[PDB]
Parts: sequence; structure tokens; C-alpha cells
Amino acid sequence: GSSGSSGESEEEDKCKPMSYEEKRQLSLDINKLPGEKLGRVVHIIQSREPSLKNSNPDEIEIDFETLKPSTLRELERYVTSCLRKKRKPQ
Repeated sequence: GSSGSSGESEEEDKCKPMSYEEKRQLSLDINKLPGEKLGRVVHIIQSREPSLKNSNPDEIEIDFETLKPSTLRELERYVTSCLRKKRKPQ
């Protein structure tokens, strides 16, 4: 309006790039998932690919080579929060 301002850290950290090693490491942890938990991985790509949101989970190949860095960061969270977690209960 008559005034405005910026400086929010959201825009500068939207999604960092993903190296070949990141994409490969993510594949290893994905390969450790049980069948009933692996079919949830494909749904993460549908959350980024509207072009894949009407395809079968068994007809969607995971091409780290065509997918966006942001997609991989979401997938990485799923595995790292499945195989591990951050809680210190009492």
C-alpha cells in the first residue's frame, strides 16, 4: 500500500538443489521400505506432478533424473521420519 516491507526467510530457502548422491541415497532408504509403506512414496510424487495424479501407483516409475529437487526433499522426509524420528519422551 502506501508502505510495504520484506525480509521473510521463506522465499530464500524454498527448496535447495539435490545432488546425484542425494537422489541415490534416497533410493537406498526407499529400497528399505516394506511393501505396504513403499506404495505411499509414489503418492508424494503425485503431490508434485498433476500429470501423474490420475495414474496407478504401480504404473509410476520414480525418475530422480526428471523430478524436481523439492519433490525429493519431501520423499527424503518420509523415509528419514519412517526409519528414524526425533523425540525424547519421559
